[PDB]
Amino acid sequence: MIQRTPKIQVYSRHPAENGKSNFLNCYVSGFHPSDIEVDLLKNGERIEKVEHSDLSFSKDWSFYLLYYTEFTPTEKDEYACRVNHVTLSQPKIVKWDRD
Amino acid sequence: QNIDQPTEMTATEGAIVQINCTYQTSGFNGLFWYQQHAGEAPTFLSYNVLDGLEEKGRFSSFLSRSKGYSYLLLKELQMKDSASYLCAGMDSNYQLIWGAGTKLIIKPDIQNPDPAVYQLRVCLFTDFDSQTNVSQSKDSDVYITDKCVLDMRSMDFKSNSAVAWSNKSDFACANAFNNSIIPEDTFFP
Amino acid sequence: RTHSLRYFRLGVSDPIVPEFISVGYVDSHPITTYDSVTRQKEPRAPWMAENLAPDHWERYTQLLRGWQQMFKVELKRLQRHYNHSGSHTYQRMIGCELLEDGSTTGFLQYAYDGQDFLIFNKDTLSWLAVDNVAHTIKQAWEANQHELLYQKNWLEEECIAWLKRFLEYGKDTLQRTEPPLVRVNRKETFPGVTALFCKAHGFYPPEIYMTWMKNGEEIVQEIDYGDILPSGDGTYQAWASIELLYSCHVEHSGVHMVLQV
Amino acid sequence: GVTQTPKFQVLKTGQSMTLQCAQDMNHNSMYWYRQDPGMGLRLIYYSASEGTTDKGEVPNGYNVSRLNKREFSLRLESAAPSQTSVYFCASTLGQEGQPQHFGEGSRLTVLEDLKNVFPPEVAVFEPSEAEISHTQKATLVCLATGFYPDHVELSWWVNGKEVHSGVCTDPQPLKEQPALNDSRYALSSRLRVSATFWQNPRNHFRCQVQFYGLSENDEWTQDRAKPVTQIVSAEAWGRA
Ligand SMILES: [Cl-]
Ligand SMILES: [Cl-]
Ligand code: NA
Repeated sequence: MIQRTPKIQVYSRHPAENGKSNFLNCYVSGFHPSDIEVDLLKNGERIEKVEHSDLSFSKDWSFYLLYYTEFTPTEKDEYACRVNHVTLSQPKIVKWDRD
Repeated sequence: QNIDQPTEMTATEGAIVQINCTYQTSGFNGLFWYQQHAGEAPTFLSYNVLDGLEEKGRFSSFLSRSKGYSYLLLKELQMKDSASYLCAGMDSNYQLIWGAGTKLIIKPDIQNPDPAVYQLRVCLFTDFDSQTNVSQSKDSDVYITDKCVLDMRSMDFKSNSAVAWSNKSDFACANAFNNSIIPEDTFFP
Repeated sequence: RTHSLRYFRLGVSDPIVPEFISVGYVDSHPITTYDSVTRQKEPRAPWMAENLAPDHWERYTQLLRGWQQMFKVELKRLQRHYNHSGSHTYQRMIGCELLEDGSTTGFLQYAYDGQDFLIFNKDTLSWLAVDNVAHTIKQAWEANQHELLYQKNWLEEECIAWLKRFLEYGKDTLQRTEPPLVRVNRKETFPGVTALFCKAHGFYPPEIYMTWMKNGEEIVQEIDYGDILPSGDGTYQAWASIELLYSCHVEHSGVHMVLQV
Repeated sequence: GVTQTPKFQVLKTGQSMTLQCAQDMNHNSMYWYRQDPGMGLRLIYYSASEGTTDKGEVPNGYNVSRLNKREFSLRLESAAPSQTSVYFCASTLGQEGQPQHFGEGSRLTVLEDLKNVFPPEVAVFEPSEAEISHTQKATLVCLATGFYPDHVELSWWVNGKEVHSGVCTDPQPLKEQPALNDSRYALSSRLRVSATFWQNPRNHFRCQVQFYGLSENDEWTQDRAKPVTQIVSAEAWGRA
C-alpha cells in the first residue's frame, strides 16, 4: 500500500509588508489517505481564528485543503503551519518564509 | 415530460407491426419497452440508449436520439403477441416516465370462414372472418360480448366468436346481432 | 475557455472520519457535497442553491444513499479479492470537459488505496485493468453491454448538458476574468549569482502561462515554476524564476503581457 | 422474482390495509406503483436502498416501510374509493436503469359499504346440434353473472384437468346495469372441442369461477349468505 505525505505551502494572500494587514495561507496537498490535522501557529502557539476549505479531491486520487487566517506580519513574529498525517511520525511544523 | 404512443393497434397474424413511441423528457438516460399481458405483470423487453436497432428474436427495438423517437417492431405476429406494450423513458435524474401503453390486437388468419349464429340451451355468433366487427348492445336487458379468438391447437384451427343473451321473451337469435354488420351469408339454423 | 464537471466518491472501510463522501466540482469550484454522516446532498456554491429547487436535492439525496450502500459492498468485495483486512480506500471520478476549441472529453475511473484500478475508455466501450483483481471486475462489468452504452451516453450527452446548465447558473463566477498583477524581483543570491522572479497574483481563472525569454527567444537554461495557488479570496498566485536581455512573458485569458528586465 | 400479496382485496371506506412485497434477487431499489385505465404507471413511493424511502408522484393516502433489504410494504391508512386500483411492486438491481422486475399485482376495490357484494351465478350452455352437424365442432359457453366487485378468475376443466386449447374468455366483464354507478358484472367464456369429443358420454366439462369477495374477519349483518371468497361451478357431460 502506497501512502503519500502532504506537500505543505505557507504564503500570504497579497505580497507581505510588515505592519500591513494580510491573510496567511497554508495549502496542504497531494496526500493520501484523507485523515489529516492542520493548525496555524503564531510564535509556536495555535491560532484560534483559522478558516479552512472542506477536504478537496484531486484527479490523481490525492487530497488537498486550504487553511487561512487574517494577520498583520511584523519582524518579530514567526508564523508556521503544523501538520499531522499517518505518513508522519511526529507533527511537521513548516515555517512561513516571510514572502 | 411526456411519453406518447398510440392507444391501440391492430395487425394480422403472420404479419409485422411497428409500435412508435415519442419521448419529450428532461434529459435522457434510456428508453425501455415492457410487455404486459391482460391481467399480468409488465415484463422487460428491451432497452436502447444509443442510436440503432437491437434485435431479440421476432422483436426489434429502435432508437433515434436526434428525433427523440423509438419503435418496437414485432415480426411474424402470433396470437400470443396480443398484449399491451409500455414505452418508458428515463430522465436526467434517473426517473422513469411511463407511457400509457399500446394495446396490440392480433387478427387471426381465418382460412375457411363459415359465419353462423347458433342457439345454445344464449346465442353464439361464430366462424366469421376477422374483418367483421361486433357492436355492443342497444337494450339494457340484452348482453353482448366483444369478439374473442379461440385456438384449437391440435387441429391448427382458430375461430372468432361473440356471445349474446337475455331473459326477455322478445329476445331471439335471429335479432341478437342486429346492431352489428354481419356477413350476408351468415347461417341462421 | 475550458470548463469541466466532475463528481468524486470516496469510500473508507473501518474508518477512524465518514465511511463515504461524495463531492461535485465545476472547474476548481465545489458545487455539491454528500457524506455518510449528514446523509443529505447539499449545494457547496450559492449559484447552485439559488438555481436548483428542493426536489433536485431531495432526489439526489436518495440516489447518493443508494450509491453509498453499493460503494460499501464493492469495497468489501475488493478487499476479499486482495485478501486485505483493516482500513482501505475506494474512489471514483466521473466527468466531462467542454474545451474552448469546441472538443469534449469524458472520463470515468476508479482507484483502490489511491492508485489507478479501472479506467473506462468510452470510445472503445472497455475498461482498462491494472492487475488481475481489476481484470476480474472488468470481466463482470463488460458482460453488461447496456451499462457500457449507458455510460458512454452519460459522459458524452448528459454530463455535457449538466455542465452547460451549471456554467450558466454560475456565469458571474465561472466566466469572469480577473487579470493578474505581475512584478519582476531581482536579487543577487549566492555571491556572483543573480535570480529573476516573475510573480503574478490576483488572477482568475487559475490557468496562467508564465515564461522567461532571452533576447526575444526561448531559453535553453532551466526555469523554476511556482505552483498555481489559491490566495483565499477566490483569486490565484503563481511565479517563475531564472538565474543569470531577459523578459517575463505572461498569458492570461487572451491577454499577453511582457515585463522587460 | 418479486412476491406480492394479496392478489385481491375488498375494503370498506376508512379501513386500513397493508400490501406485502418481497424479493430475493439482492436488488437495492424497490417501488410501489398504481395502474389505472388510460394512464402510465404512477409511482406512489420508492426505496433507493435499505434504510431509505421517498415519495413518488402520488404519495397522498399511502405510506411505506422498507422493512429490510428484501421487503417493502405499502400501507393504506384510511381506504378511499379513489384508491380502487391495481398495485404493482417492482425492484431493480440499482438506480440507473437496470430492468424493473414486477410483482403479480394486487387488485384493491374500496367500497362505501359491502351490501352490493355478490358472488357469480355460473351456468353452462351445451353445444348446438346445428353447429355439430354444420362444422363437426362443438362450442360450450359459460356465463358468470351478477357478481360484484369484478374479482373473478374463470377456468375450464375437462376430465378433472384444466384446459387452455380451444378456450377464449372475455378479457373484461360487461356491466349488467351500465347506467348504475355500482353495476354488477357478467363474464362469458367459450370452450370448443370436436363433435366426437363432445359426443363421448364419459367426457366431463366444468367451468369454474374463483370469486374473491369477503374474508372471515369481515363483518356481515345482511339476511343473505355472506359473499365470501369461493369457487362457483357449472358442469356438463358429453351427449351422443
Ligand atoms: Cl440538464
Ligand atoms: Cl342500467
Ligand atoms: Na403519504
